[PDB]
Amino acid sequence: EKDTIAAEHKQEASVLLNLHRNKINYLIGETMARMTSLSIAIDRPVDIKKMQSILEKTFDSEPRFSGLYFLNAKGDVTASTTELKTKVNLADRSFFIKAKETKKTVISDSYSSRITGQPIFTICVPVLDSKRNVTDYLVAAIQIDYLKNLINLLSPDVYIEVVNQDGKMIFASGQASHAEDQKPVSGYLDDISWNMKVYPNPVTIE
Amino acid sequence: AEKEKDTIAAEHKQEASVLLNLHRNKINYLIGETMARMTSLSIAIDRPVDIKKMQSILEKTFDSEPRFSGLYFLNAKGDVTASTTELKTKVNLADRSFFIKAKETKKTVISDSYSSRITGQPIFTICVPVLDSKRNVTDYLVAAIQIDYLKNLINLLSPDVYIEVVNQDGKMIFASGQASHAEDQKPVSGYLDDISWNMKVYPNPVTIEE
Repeated sequence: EKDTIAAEHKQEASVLLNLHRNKINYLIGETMARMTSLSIAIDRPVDIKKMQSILEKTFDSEPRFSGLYFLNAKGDVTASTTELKTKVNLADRSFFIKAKETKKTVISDSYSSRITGQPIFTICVPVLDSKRNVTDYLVAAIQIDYLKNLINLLSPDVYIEVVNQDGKMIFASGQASHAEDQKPVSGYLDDISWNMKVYPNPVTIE
Repeated sequence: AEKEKDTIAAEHKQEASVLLNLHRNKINYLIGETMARMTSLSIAIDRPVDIKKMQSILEKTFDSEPRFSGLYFLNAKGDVTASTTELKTKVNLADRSFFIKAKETKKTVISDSYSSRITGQPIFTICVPVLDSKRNVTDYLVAAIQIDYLKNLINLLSPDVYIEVVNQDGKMIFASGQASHAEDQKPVSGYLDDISWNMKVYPNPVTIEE
């Protein structure tokens, strides 16, 4: 019968899945690339005043970001796009610990910014000296809400879910009613363990 | 019946759409990330630029990135002052359309493809003007990408499909696969994001099996 319109509704969902993952994968990889390039280009030893201006310039007009920060070896925030009320320290963060040990870039899961209270995930790049000692950290915090609006903006009338590897809702876009009786086409992102589920839309009057 | 040729054909077409999206994204990513890298460099450098430091930055950026033909820094005149490629002569690029537009627009430029003056290979470039305080263009970052790197990426993923990339003038940028696989097919087509190349993915025909 109209299994025909269903199968097509399904491949549309698949097409959407790849579009949206590609977008977010792109956003994450691009940010990583920006940070990596900053680390390479800035005169060493890092001058804090210069870093401060660079983060401001980079942060400027990129709703992508919750904030951009720079940390010292101890994990104190020493440069920041958000005016900081008190001293802030992120050495307790999972991504900080991992970044310190691996001396490699780290992407975090969603949490609530100590600095803004908003939900975010971060990209954290260790800055190394000549002897490959980790001395500082670039920290790029992305607003989860930006990703949500990004997806919503393109697929407002499909229901999509983003869930981490443990079932925690990262976010959803669109009306859940659309998912009734639908199995989702789904897949994980590249650099972060978030699973995206796109529900095909129902077969309607035709 | 004959209606099941239609059925298979439709799947072939769909697969063509799938490849169009997959392959465009790979190129869009390359271009976008390169723009982002170049822009971050332009912001992070301390004026007045030390050309030896710049040379070092470009080498480190270039290292292990088959994507790149080369990376270059230009003075305000278009002279190449730093180069990942061993230059045998002075090189000036001020005559390039991308240079002229970068200078005039004071914004990032993604060029059409052409034959590199430096390596003789097909390339296209990402050019980012470096501004001073009064927003005067003082220098240029230039990232030259190998067309053939893009062609070989695609051909290696989709060896059995014929795919064309073409500019607005109708110039073939590159093709991949055997043109014969396209006989009696309209391609599925679409543009890249940052440069107006159009990619055409041809559906494979319905074989005997069936």
